[PDB]
Amino acid sequence: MLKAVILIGGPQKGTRFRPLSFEVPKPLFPVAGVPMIQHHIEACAQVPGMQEILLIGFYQPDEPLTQFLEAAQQEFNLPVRYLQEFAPLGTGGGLYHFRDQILAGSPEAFFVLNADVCSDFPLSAMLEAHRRQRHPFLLLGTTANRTQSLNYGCIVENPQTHEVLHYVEKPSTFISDIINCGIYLFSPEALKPLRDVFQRNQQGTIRLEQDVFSALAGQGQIYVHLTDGIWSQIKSAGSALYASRLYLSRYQDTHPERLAKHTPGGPWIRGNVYIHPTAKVAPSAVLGPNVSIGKGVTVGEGVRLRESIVLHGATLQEHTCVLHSIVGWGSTVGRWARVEGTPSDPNPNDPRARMDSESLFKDGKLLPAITILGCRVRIPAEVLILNSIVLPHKELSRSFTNQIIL
Amino acid sequence: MLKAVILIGGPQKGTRFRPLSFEVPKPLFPVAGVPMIQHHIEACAQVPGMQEILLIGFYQPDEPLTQFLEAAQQEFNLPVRYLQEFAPLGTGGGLYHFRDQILAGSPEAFFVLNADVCSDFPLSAMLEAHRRQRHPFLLLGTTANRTQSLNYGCIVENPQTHEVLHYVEKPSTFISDIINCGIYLFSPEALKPLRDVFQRNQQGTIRLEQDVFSALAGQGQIYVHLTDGIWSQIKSAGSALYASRLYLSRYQDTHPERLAKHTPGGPWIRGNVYIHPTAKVAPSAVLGPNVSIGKGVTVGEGVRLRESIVLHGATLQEHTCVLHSIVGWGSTVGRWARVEGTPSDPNPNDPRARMDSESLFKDGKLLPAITILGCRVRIPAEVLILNSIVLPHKELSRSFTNQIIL
Amino acid sequence: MKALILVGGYGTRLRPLTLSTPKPLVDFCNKPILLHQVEALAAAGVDHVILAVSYMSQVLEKEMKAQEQRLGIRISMSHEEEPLGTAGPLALARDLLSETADPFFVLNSDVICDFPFQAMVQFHRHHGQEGSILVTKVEEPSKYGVVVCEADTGRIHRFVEKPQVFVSNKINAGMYILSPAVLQRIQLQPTSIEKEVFPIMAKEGQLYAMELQGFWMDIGQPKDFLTGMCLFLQSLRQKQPERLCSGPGIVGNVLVDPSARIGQNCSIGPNVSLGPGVVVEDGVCIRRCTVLRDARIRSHSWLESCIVGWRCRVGQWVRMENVTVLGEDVIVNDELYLNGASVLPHKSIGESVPEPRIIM
Ligand SMILES: Nc1nc2c(ncn2[C@@H]2O[C@H](COP(=O)(O)OP(=O)(O)O[C@H]3O[C@H](CO)[C@@H](O)[C@H](O)[C@@H]3O)[C@@H](O)[C@H]2O)c(=O)[nH]1
Ligand SMILES: Nc1nc2c(ncn2[C@@H]2O[C@H](COP(=O)(O)OP(=O)(O)O[C@H]3O[C@H](CO)[C@@H](O)[C@H](O)[C@@H]3O)[C@@H](O)[C@H]2O)c(=O)[nH]1
Ligand SMILES: Nc1nc2c(ncn2[C@@H]2O[C@H](COP(=O)(O)OP(=O)(O)O[C@H]3O[C@H](CO)[C@@H](O)[C@H](O)[C@@H]3O)[C@@H](O)[C@H]2O)c(=O)[nH]1
Repeated sequence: MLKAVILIGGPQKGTRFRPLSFEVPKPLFPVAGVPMIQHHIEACAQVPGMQEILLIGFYQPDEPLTQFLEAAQQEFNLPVRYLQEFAPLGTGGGLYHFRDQILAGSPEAFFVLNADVCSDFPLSAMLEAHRRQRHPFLLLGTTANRTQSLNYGCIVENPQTHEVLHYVEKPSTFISDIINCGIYLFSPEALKPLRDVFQRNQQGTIRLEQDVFSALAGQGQIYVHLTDGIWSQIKSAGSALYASRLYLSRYQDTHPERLAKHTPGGPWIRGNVYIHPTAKVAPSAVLGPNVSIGKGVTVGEGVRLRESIVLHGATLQEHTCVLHSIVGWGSTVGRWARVEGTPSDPNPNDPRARMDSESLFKDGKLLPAITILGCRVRIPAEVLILNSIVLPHKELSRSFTNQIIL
Repeated sequence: MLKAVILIGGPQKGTRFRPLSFEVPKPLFPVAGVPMIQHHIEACAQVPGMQEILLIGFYQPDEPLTQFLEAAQQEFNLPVRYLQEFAPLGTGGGLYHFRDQILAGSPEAFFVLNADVCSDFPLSAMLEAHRRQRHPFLLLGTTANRTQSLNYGCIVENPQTHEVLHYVEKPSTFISDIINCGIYLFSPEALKPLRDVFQRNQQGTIRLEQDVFSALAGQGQIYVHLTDGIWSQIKSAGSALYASRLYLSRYQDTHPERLAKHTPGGPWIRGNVYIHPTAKVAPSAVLGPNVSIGKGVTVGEGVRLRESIVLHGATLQEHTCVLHSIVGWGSTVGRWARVEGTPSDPNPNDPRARMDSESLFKDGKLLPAITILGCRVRIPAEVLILNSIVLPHKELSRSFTNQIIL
Repeated sequence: MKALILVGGYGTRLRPLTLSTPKPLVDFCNKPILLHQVEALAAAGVDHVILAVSYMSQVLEKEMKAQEQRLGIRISMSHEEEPLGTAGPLALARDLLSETADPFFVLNSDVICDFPFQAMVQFHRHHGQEGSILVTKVEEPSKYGVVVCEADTGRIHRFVEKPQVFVSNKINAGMYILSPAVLQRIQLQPTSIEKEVFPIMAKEGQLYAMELQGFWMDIGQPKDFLTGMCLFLQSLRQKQPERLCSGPGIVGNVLVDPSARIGQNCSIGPNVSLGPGVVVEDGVCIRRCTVLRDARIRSHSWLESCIVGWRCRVGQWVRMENVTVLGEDVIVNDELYLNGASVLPHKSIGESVPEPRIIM
């Protein structure tokens, strides 16, 4: 028997590099059509013997989150619960504080998943290696660039026995190329070392990477399982769009009924495009690669959508072009209006480039990135929005370029 | 018998003034200690024979608005009523739509005041000219600089007959040196042109400046009246500081008890400084010119404040320097923390001043303006916030320069 | 044995030079860019070369016939009346190449490298399959088309015309040998051969790859002109060191035409090629610049990494840097500093430009 613990964040800890959504929680942000933690929940429900799924995080229980829990529980036939910390206790502090709720039932092992990662989730492969060796900590690891590795947590391992010999967390200097991917497997013995860390804090909040992993590294307690598949972190808006592209390319192997087919009678589709069933798209519209449409969206006659994400209830009128942009829910784009952004992306010459995320200001200059439209933003007719972040409930009247519109 | 109609905007007109405005409507923002429309209400109540004051807007009624109405009724011994439009009807559609509520009691003339203007309000002198002429439209106007006049409505007048020869609204090129102040005086016959515009729109929104004032000009309907007193418009968050400076310099002739005396036992005070009676100020602090302190504000021991508005409930710890900034409701400033901004005001007469733009960014970099701190912002100790805008309920950890913290 | 040379496009290339003379005719180390390729084709031994040109020119036909009996090999050209892409030249010249069954070279107009053609034709005969492609390892492969290959046989497992994901390091060098069976694959309607037929041929496996040895460079960019000339000067110094002049006042790899006359105590830096008929005065320092024919530079001037057009007069005490291209008949005034200025032809300049911009 296994359960799985998903570490959804809190509202302050998100501190978005570009705010993908001002009004909905980050873990409920729809990446490639479904919410961000629904990918974790589905990949955990595929694993045999999964009894329960817990979400630990200090969001207050607004009705969107509880409504998502209502939907997911009856969708996957698993009990999905939300355990709220009383205060921000850090990455591993919330695991130790709720040890009675996780340990109840005596699971054989339990997964810990970061909410913000977008990955393959090879949980069965990690489970086979864990059933082979039964070691307390198992870490997913990926290969990264020498420059990009300073943003993640670097792992130096023994290559033969696959055991961590050294761990360091966002180092100033280059240490190793393998990076922690935020997916772990915890044996029930592994809540015993966490407790030890708690006593040293009395002489509350336990950071799992800095206090547990970076201290016990090399002592035979932490083992890394290397992996191959797709991995990205959903930190910013551009990385959310790139993660949505990764999931839409992954959908061909698992859910071919999710991607829109070519459909010569209906709207044109090139590349991988998710369209919701409730959304009504006009047949003259053509939707370019890596485009997600939400529920209740009325994409008009002649719209071009490329590399975008349209949240639920947005309406785009005739002849509009939307490139590299996140359209908030309920937002209206007038006719002949163009919403454009700049795809920072990842380097095409680098062998293992991991698409870094930057927090809105390079060196005191606003940098071009994905255009964000807030909820219920009315873009008027025949107007251009370029590289902009528009706050919610705002109706524009003129064209804006490289600006945060308050 | 006269009444006054104060056109307050709705929630969409306050989005330009959005960072400060989340807590309270833009007309209820405390400029020089009292709410923004309270200056208009007080200058109308100082006029003899004012029967009633009506506020026309499309704000929904909440506790700030109706609490303000219940306070102002008993303060000025006058009925202050709030009429709510069903939709945004423009500047003149709200005046025409409530014509029975306005003409109730058959007043001889009624004033019409924009809510965003900070002015002298010489309503008595306009009344003495109006009793001489008894004409349908009287417009307060003022001279402005030649480059600043293009953003306001320009009035070309004949100097001998005091009549609007021509009216152009926000022109591309130079038309006239006099600008529209946004304070008008309406005869009861002045609702006869508006009605005609309504009929023309059917064969229900009427903009007063672009439809009535432009077509009616030059035909004997509209007359000008020029003031030389202080005038500014509060369209953005950093313009409230300049309007508060204008009101604090106006306060000597009207309310000498509102400005704080030097008080050599108490805190050193230079320039014009408003301090609320509930506010606790340490005697070691010095307050520079043009500074307003709200109710329940604790100012620490050694604090410098110059050209800054400290809203009510805010807390400044000791040894801090606050220049050119607006400290929101309940915001906390840690010790030795400097919060600085650069002076920028509409200043229509002046040529150096940057004129109105919704943009806020010139080429990917924030323009130097007034630092805004939203509601409940916790600034830590020994940290610099320079030229920066902080969104509400955001705690900062390090020093931010020239950024918008989302 | 036949050979095709792929010319056309009319733009996006070295534009201030291309406005007065076509792209294959502009000089590159005292020789036109097409003339290098057809001289290498003469070294390969092909009897007949056809070139597809997208717009007919008087001086190009002039030059190619007057060269064409000096070469002693007839070279014909085919005019397309719409730009039918890069594939359309194959289908339009189909029967002219298809009356006999012998594999033919297809060469891009802008590629300049060591020409391996005699070894490559024996590679093509040995591997025996349909299409052979030269490939080269480059550092920035996003701009060019990228192939993956095999270990020993050299079969191309996959060809992508624009990578954007780093599927490989090696790129299309741009030198094709095509069998007659590939001619019937492509239709007369406008297609792109680098994008369309090489991808289906890759999953068939008829495509094969061969590694180029040295110093390949594309000369389409006006910036890449200078570093391609710089690389070619070093490679020619390794092959024929006598041809480069050696003098007391010139340093580095300098290639001077016999008709060029140079003054004294002027310091010509490395990787400088002077055209025929140029006149340099005393005290001009020139580093990494090419100077085309008939152009006179006045005294006491500094020039780094510049392209001087034909019959171009440059004033005294003039500083030019950052890939500034001068065109047909430009008269720069004295004591002017040009940083990054590409100049439209038949225009004289009176204002020194601080920032790089196109001067019309
Ligand atoms: N319950 C709780 N959860 C939290 C808290 N803080 C963060 N989380 C969640 O824990 C996950 C990671 O938190 P971070 O501290 O922001 O880590 P990171 O900078 O994003 O980097 C981590 O993940 C990378 C891959 O995403 C790893 O490469 C890296 O090593 C590190 O573990 C996120 O989903 C975040 O929402 C908290 O205080 N309480
Ligand atoms: N009832 C109602 N009131 C409104 C509406 N829209 C605006 N108001 C109020 O009408 C006044 C001005 O409206 P604006 O449309 O924002 O005009 P402006 O850009 O501020 O310029 C006007 O005022 C300037 C001086 O302040 C003038 O110089 C200019 O010519 C013009 O009259 C403000 O009090 C605004 O809150 C509306 O739809 N309905
Ligand atoms: N007649 C004709 N010729 C054309 C046309 N378009 C291009 N050509 C010729 O075809 C060649 C390729 O055109 P480019 O547009 O410059 O291609 P590229 O971006 O440089 O990339 C190509 O060359 C690279 C090597 O230099 C290759 O690596 C890459 O795969 C691709 O083949 C050039 O010599 C050009 O003269 C056309 O429409 N009509």
